[PDB]
Amino acid sequence: QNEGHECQCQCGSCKNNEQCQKSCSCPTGCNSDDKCPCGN
Ligand SMILES: [Cu+]
Ligand SMILES: [Cu+]
Ligand SMILES: [Cu+]
Ligand SMILES: [Cu+]
Ligand SMILES: [Cu+]
Ligand SMILES: [Cu+]
Ligand SMILES: [Cu+]
Repeated sequence: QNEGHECQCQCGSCKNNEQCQKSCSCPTGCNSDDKCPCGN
């Protein structure tokens, strides 16, 4: 909850909401735009 990694996500909810680019809860398999369990 208070730790993340690096959301270089270019998804549709990552490219718009950059408020999670420092705490996105996704594994190293978030390369698709329909498998992103991020903040949104
Ligand atoms: Cu991310
Ligand atoms: Cu994403
Ligand atoms: Cu993110
Ligand atoms: Cu994420
Ligand atoms: Cu992603
Ligand atoms: Cu994600
Ligand atoms: Cu993300």
